[PDB]
Amino acid sequence: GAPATVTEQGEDITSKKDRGVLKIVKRVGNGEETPMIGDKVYVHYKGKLSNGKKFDSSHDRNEPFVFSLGKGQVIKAWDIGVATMKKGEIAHLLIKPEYAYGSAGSLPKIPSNATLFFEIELLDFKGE
Ligand SMILES: COc1cc2cc(c1OC)OCCCOC/C=C/CCOC(=O)[C@@H]1CCCCN1C(=O)[C@H]2C1CCCCC1
Repeated sequence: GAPATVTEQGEDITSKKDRGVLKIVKRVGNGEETPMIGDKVYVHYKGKLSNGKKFDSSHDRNEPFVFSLGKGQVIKAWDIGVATMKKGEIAHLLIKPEYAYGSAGSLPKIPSNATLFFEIELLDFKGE
């Protein structure tokens, strides 16, 4: 599956180089411009546990998912990963618990120490 592919061939985009967030670009975006901290960000995504046991999509709710980058309205991995993307890019992320929900998890949706997979499309970003 996609999660294994990202383990095999994904780029480690962490500062600490701890393989806690791994990325493959699956479709290239446009521009050199990528979002700065505080940017308003628009994505479609689909997510699961790497176990495959719970699943989640923006599509499910009709409309795009919208958040302020680097304001921890998301897990740290998204702040990190999204910030590396271009308008129009789709990428795959594999995330260790430390850049997601940690040893406390987030029951019942997320268990302790969970690895997460996401597919993310970056639709747009506007400045605060
Ligand atoms: C742990 O809680 C949830 C996690 C996730 C989805 C959830 C959660 O219930 C609140 O509900 C469906 C979407 C509600 O949307 C606004 C909330 C974002 C919560 C913060 O979530 C995150 O930061 C990340 C990244 C942005 C998309 C949502 N994501 C999740 O981890 C998903 C999760 C993905 C893996 C399968 C289970 C759901």
